[PDB]
Parts: sequence; C-alpha cells; structure tokens
Amino acid sequence: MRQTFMANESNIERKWYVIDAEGQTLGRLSSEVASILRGKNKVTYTPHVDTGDYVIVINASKIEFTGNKETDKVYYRHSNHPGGIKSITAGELRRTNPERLIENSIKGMLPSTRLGEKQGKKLFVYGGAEHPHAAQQPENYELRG
Amino acid sequence: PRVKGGTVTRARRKKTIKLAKGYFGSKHTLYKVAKQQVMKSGQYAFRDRRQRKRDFRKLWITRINAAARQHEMSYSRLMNGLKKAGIDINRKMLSEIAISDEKAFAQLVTKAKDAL
Amino acid sequence: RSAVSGGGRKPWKQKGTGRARQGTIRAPQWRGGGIVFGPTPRSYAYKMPKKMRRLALRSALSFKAQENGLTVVDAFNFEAPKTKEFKNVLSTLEQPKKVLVVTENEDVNVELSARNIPGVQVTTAQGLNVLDITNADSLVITEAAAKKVEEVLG
Amino acid sequence: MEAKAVARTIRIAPRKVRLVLDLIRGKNAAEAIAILKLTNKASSPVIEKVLMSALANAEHNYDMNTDELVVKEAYANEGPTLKRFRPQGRASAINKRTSHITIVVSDGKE
Amino acid sequence: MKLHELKPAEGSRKERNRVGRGVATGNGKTSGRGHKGQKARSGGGVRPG
Amino acid sequence: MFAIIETGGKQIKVEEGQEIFVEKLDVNEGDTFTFDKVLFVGGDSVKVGAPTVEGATVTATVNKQGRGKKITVFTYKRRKNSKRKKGHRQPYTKLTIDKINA
Amino acid sequence: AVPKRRTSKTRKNKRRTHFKISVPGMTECPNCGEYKLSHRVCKNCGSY
RNA sequence: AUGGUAGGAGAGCGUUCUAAGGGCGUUGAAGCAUGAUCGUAAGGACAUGUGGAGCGCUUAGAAGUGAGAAUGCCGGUGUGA
RNA sequence: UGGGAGUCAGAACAUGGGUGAUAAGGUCCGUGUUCGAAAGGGAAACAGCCCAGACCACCAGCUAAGGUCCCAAAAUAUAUG
RNA sequence: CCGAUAGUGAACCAGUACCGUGAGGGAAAGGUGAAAAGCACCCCGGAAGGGGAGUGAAAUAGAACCUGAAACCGUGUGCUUACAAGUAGUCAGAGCCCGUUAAUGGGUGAUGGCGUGCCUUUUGUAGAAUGAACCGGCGAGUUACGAUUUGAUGCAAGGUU
Repeated sequence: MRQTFMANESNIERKWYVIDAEGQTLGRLSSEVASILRGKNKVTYTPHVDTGDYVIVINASKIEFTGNKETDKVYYRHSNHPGGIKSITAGELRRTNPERLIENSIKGMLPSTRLGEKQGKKLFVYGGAEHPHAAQQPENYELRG
Repeated sequence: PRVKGGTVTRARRKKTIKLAKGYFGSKHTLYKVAKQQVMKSGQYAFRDRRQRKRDFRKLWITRINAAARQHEMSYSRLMNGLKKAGIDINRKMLSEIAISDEKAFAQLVTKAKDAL
Repeated sequence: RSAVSGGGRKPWKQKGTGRARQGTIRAPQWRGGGIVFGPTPRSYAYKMPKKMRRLALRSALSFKAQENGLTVVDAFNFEAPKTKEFKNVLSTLEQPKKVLVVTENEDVNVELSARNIPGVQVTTAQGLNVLDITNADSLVITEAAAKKVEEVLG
Repeated sequence: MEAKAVARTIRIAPRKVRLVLDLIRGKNAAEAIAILKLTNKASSPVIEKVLMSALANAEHNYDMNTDELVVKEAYANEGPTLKRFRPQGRASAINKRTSHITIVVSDGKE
Repeated sequence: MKLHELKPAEGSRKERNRVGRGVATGNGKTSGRGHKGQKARSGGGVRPG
Repeated sequence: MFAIIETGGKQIKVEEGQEIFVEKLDVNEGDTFTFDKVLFVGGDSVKVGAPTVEGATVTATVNKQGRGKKITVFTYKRRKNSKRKKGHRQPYTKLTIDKINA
Repeated sequence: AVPKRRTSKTRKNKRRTHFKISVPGMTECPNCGEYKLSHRVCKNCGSY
C-alpha cells in the first residue's frame, strides 16, 4: 500500500447544485444527476465514503417522454398481499406527484447500499420553479450533451 | 515400543485456533469450523491479492476522467494524446498529480491536446 | 480381538433402532480392547559371510592402530587381583578413560582387577568383537595375544 | 479494603440464583438486605446468609464500619452436579445442579 | 569408526513407504488401491492365473 | 520540489526528505544510490520528459536492506484432496531522498 | 416439532433479556423495625 | 519449465524407544498458559507466568510413528428451556 | 526390456449418421473440443458455450473474448443510412 | 514389553457392584505432603460452608487433596452496535484505544468491493444426496515364511553354509 489519496471527513466539501428539468429527457437527466450525487465528477472520489454534492431539481412537470411512454411505461408495485399488485402510468404520475417519478428514476440508478441510500437522501426535487433552499447558496448546473 | 498421541495434536489445533482470532462465536473456539474458515480465508486472500490491482486501477481511471472533464476532455482522448506525445507516466502518478498540483496536470493536458 | 477375553455375542441387533452396527465389544475401535497390528514375539538376528566378518575386525584394528590407539606390552604379572594396582598401571601407561585389554586366553586375576573400573573392558583374543573394539579409545595387548590374532586373521 | 464470603455446594441452580444476585450488585448493604428480605425466591435467605457473613468478616477481621459499605462483586459459579435416574418417567436422567456463591463488600477506598 | 559418528554406505538404506497417513504423501485415503471393486477390499484380489 | 522516478517496474512520487520503500537493489546500507530514469518534475518550474528529461537524477541514501512481513499462501480444491501451503517474504530496500536535480 | 439447528449463545442470551425480576417497592417503615413491604404489615417488623 | 483427481517417482518435518558422544536442570526439568519471533511446508526457538523432577542436542538404529469425519467406542459438557 | 499402477457408470457442445415422430437435457456409433482432473475474464446468475491454461510478491504496463448512459472500468465518439 | 481408555476382564471393593428364571454376560474406580506436623483459638451461621489466625518450603498442596488442557458456565471492562437482508470471512479503509520477541507495530471496525461450509460418492452436489451436537482421548497395509525385481557390500569360475 504505497501512496494513493483517500478522502475522509475533514477533507471533503459538498456543494449545492440546481438543475432545471424543463425540456429535458428523464433518463438522460437522471444519469447525470446520479453521477453528481455519487461524486464521479470529483477528482477525490473514493467509493467507501460519501464524496458527492447536493442536487436540486425544480420544475419536474415539464419533464418529457418520447414515444407513447405517456400511456405505456407502467410502474408496478406489490403490497405483499395476494393479488395486491398495483399499477400506474407515467403520464398519470407526471400530472400527479411528478417529484416521485424523478426521485425513483434516480434512486434506481443509484445502488441499494447504505451509502447509496444516504446519497439518495441528498436529492431534493420539487414541482415548479421555486425551492426553499436559498440559505445554502446553490449554483446552477447545465447538463452535458 | 508404544508411542501415544501427546501434545502434538494440541499444538497443531491451538495454532489454528489462534489464527482464528476475531471470528464470530464458535469460529474462534472450535477446531473444526475454525480450520474450515482459515482455509477459506487463505483462498479468499489469494484471489483478493489480485483483485486489489484491478480495483485500484479502476479508481485511478475514474479520478483521471473526472480531472479531464474539467478541461473538457475525456480519459480516452487524453491517454491517446499522452501516448502520442510520448508520455510513459502511470495512471496512479497522474491521479496524484491531479489531486496535488492541478497546474501541472493542465500543463500536460495542453501537450495531450496539441499532439492531436 | 480373538485373544481378548469375552466379546462372543453381538451386542445388539444388526439394525438396532438408531445405532451403529457392531459385532463385539472387543473390536479395535472399542475402549475395551483388541489391537490390530502390534508387536509380535520374534528375533532380529541375522548373519553375513565369514569373509565380511573377518574384514570388519581387520578394519577396526587397523583404524585403532593408525589412530595411535594401539599399545603392546609384555605379560601381566598379577598374582592376586588389585583394582588399585591396575589403576596405577593405566596411569603409568598414558591411557584414556575407555580402553580394551586383550589377553591371550584367560587371566582371571587381571579380569577381576579391571572388572570394577568404569570405561575398562577385558577380552580374550578369540573373544574379540567389533563393538567393544570400536567403543574403546585405546587397545592394550600382550605380545602373545597379538601374535594369536595375527595368525587367526592373516 | 475488601471482605469476602463464599458458600460452596449449595443445592440450587446458578441460573436461579443469578436472577436475584443481579439485583444487589453495586448496591449498599442495607438496601441489598432489604431487597433480599422482600424478594420471595428460594435463594434469597441463602444469599442473605452469605452477605451477613461477609459483613461480619469485615467488622471482625478488618475493623471496617458496616454503615459505609457496598456490594462490589456478587456472582455464582457452577459446582459439581449429581446424576439421578428418574424412575417416574421412562428411563430418563436428571441433573441436580449446585452453585458456589460469592459476594465481596468494600468501603470504596485504598 | 566411532559409534557416535556412524554412517551407512550411500544407497544402502531407504525409508519405507507408509500408507494411509494423509493427503500430501499421495497415498492417503485409498492407499493406492483406487476407489471400489474386488481389489480395493481387504484380502481381496483374484488368485494368480 | 517533487519528482516522478521509475525504479523496479513501477513509478514513485518523491519529495526531498521523504522515505521510500523499493524492490531490492544491488547496494548496501549507508551507500548512496542515484535514480536516473525521471519522467516528470514539478514545483515552481515544470519539466515533462517524453520518456525522460535528458539528465534529471535523484540522489538518495540507502537504509535497511530487509524482508517484508510474511504472507501465507494457501489454496485448496474442495472435494479433491489437493491443497498447497507456502510462505513468502518479499525483499525490499528503504531509502531516504536527499536531493533531486533537474 | 424438534429443532433443526442448535441455538447459539447469542440467540439464547438475546431471548433471556426480558427474563429477570423486577424490584419491589420498599416503603421504609416509619413506625419501627425492618423496612415494611408496601401495603403490607410485614411479619418481619412492618407497619403498612 | 513449474494447474491438476486414480496413480507413479523423490526429498523432508515431527512422535516414543535404544547405542555412543556431548550437555541442561531446586540459581527450577518435562508438562500447561500467553506473546507483536524464525523457517518455502510439515514445524523450530526465545521471554514471562504456573509447576515442582526429570529432559534436551549430534550421528546412527528400531517402530503400537501423526485423525475431522467410519448412524465409530469411552467419558465430560451443552441445545431444546 | 523390465519394476509399479489406476481405469472398464462417462457428460455437454459442434459436425457426419442410424433409431425415434427431419420429438426429447432421448438413445446408439463415428470425427474434434471442453469438463472429468482447470482456477481466471465474458455469457445476469449457470461443470460442458466464447476468451484463455494460476510457481510466488507489486497501490506498474499491453492486449483477448466481450464492451464504453447510471447501477458498474471505458465514446451521451465521428460519418452515413 | 505397557505405564491407569495402556497392560490381565481385574494395580483399588473382581470374575466383585450390576444384568439375566437359567446356562451365561460382566464393569467403572490409582497419586496430600519429606514428615500428619491433617487447620488449637476467634468471628458469621441451625448446620453445611467460609473469613482470620496458625502448621508447612508451599494450603488457588486442606482429604471432591501432584500437574489441572479444551468444550461449557460466569463477573468486569477498551472498541463497537436499535433503516438493517447476513457461508459471517476476505481486500480496501477513516475514527477510537494501546504500546511489542521494536518491526514499513497491536486491538476494535463507520463504510465500500468480492464471496452459496467440510467429507464421501458422483457425468455432474451450495445442494432439498450421505455423515458429523460440541470437546478430549482411543481408533485402520503390519509380522513370519517363500518368490521376484531394484539399490548396497564382499568374494569371483567360483560363491555359500
């Protein structure tokens, strides 16, 4: 074990970013957001610690699908009761709780570990152009093509 | 003449028990399941000594990609430029330079760019 | 298992109910007894050719002579046994702790004199052996015994 | 200064004696005695005997004052068991277990 | 020679092969016999001819 | 200020006064070794060798030609009576840098 | 009907965490003698 | 050149005993316990506690010479509780 | 030439064939490979398929099969549909 | 040759306790110390037990008496743990505590990656195929005689009893 840097608390500094979902595609936004949340954009990335920044998504109702995903692309869940399977379409979920849509899409791109859950707790997603987190002084972030 | 099984069984088992220090419950008290774990432990260590190198190269490459995308460049094109410019420098040393002295990393990113 | 006392009957039925299948309490895996392959009364002696025997004796004596561990005297004049006098004799002759003394045929007086001293052994020319030759560090002979061994080994 | 008392080969099981021993560990002697008087378990008077023996040892052999003492250590260990072939059932075995009780009491100084 | 400096002639003596004493010998479990059959059995084998 | 040297079959990043551990060399304790293959030099000025920098040595002083901690190499094949146990102690040499030239 | 695996020390002592005795009340006898059991004129010098 | 099961070949580590030599021991032997030690492996030392009389080393020689499994045998002790 | 063996339950894949129903993870032959007795990377996991044969260290590098949105290393590359 | 699971079944209470109608079968069980000097006396307690005192070189040598292993049962503490899916380890790795046969040290382990026990039998077993509750002890290619073939040595047209 020669020299390789290993970030820890007392080394790492987390920031606050704001991303506008208007006119954007769901998965193509969510991949980049997951990368930000996990810290792949940082040179001090270490996987056994939560290097990574905070992210704010604002509009979330102008999010766009392609094709007929509005009526196809059904989300399922199960209550662990018999015949307790339930369904809902993506357009329905967009006009009703569009924040859950994006947050679940991003938590699906994050891993299902303890650190992954902590990293997904750093995602604040809203409906509409206003957010409360002005005290944290967030910077606007433009997505890469 | 007769020879009885004295002290060698006990020594042989005891040093395995001692190798099994820190294990959960019966796996630091009982010879059979302790021995079973120590063997497994050595096999795991044999393969992990080799997984280590892969994992660390993976880490260095991730860091270099991050450092390059700040200068609007991918890992792939950066390393092609380095190879063409002659640089025979490790990914590890690259990562450490990118963390410590960003200026030098920019300075050789310029060379990677102008070699294309 | 055949010589251990008892063990005639089968201790339980072949199927039992939930037990291992056994045939006698004196089987070898039982504490009671029954040894499988142990020692047996026998002998370890073996023979080899007479020529080899003679060669071994000659080689031993030649080693003892070329190591300057050979001494030859005239006769032993012991009219009675005296361990003390034999001790003084082995003091005069600068002999080590281990020494073999070879008479021609038999001298009970010198035998009795040297019997009780540690390291000392007494032998006849006919009764020489490679073991008590090699164990010794020095070898004192009478002239007659030397000639006798010379003729019977030459 | 520590005064100790042990009672060996008591015909009660350690699992049963330890339940009541756990209440008096770290207590003052008077309140421990009270707890033992107010607990209705078979081992309470036995433990009381041991405790009072320890306090008497402190008062006689070490000349300590019994008003400012506390139970420092209190434990039960296993003694030798007795095997009994239960005839009432169907050829079963019954182990009568036994305990070595120990309590030590201190003033809290040196 | 000396009894405390005894040495046999070179090539005169070998150690016997001890069967049934673990894996690393190469003669441990089956003791050279293979797995099953008539020849694996004690007193087994078939008579000559 | 700092330098990238190549010794063994690998690259090391060094500063002055630093202690390093390196694959075995053919020198003795107390002696002085000079690394000649330098790839990069940093600090105020920067020098980037294509392979190397046409000069640019690094002097160091040797200590402790020693052996590493033992590792026990164990392997087994489960249902087959086949295992192997070996020991290994890798040699190293320790050095302390005294000066880097450029 | 029978256990398929033995119980470990951990599981045993986890199960034995609610298996203990509570503490009695012990209102100290204001009248005389040893400490009285609560709402009990104890045979051993109690005055509840 | 060096993956490896039936299997063939080779070289070794340890155990009890014997011969010889040379040694250790109430200023504390063997056993037991602990340790961050050495050796490519089997395995070998050293130090400290406990114990209170025998035991190593070198070379050779003999074997009741190495166990984790046999619904194995004998004892102790658990689990269910 | 001689000393010592073990083995005589085989499996899949591809290809040439019988049988079966141009059914079977079927069965019987033949020609190759792998497993058996072969770890490693890929095929989501998966003895038999693709790559490739582990003497031991290394926080060094080049490639194979398969790949470069995130899970999860590498092109949200170019150009044309 | 054995040295108390050995060696007689039996080192002691042995062909005895015990089993069986009977013929018969058939165990377990050794060690204070040099010397009994085998704990006067006091205290708690109904007594058993103990704590002092004392004998002794030694009483964690006190008759359940040399040594006193492991399983197993406990008491104290340093690190750690109540949003977590687990063949329990392994590689990486902060923080906290310690300080060695002093050498690129030790203990714990927030978190990340990898990872379906052993043996036997099988074409093939994580296997829902077998076996093992745990620990300790015992527990299986041996000896005689002969044949054959390799190595060693001696002598050699002779060699050998």
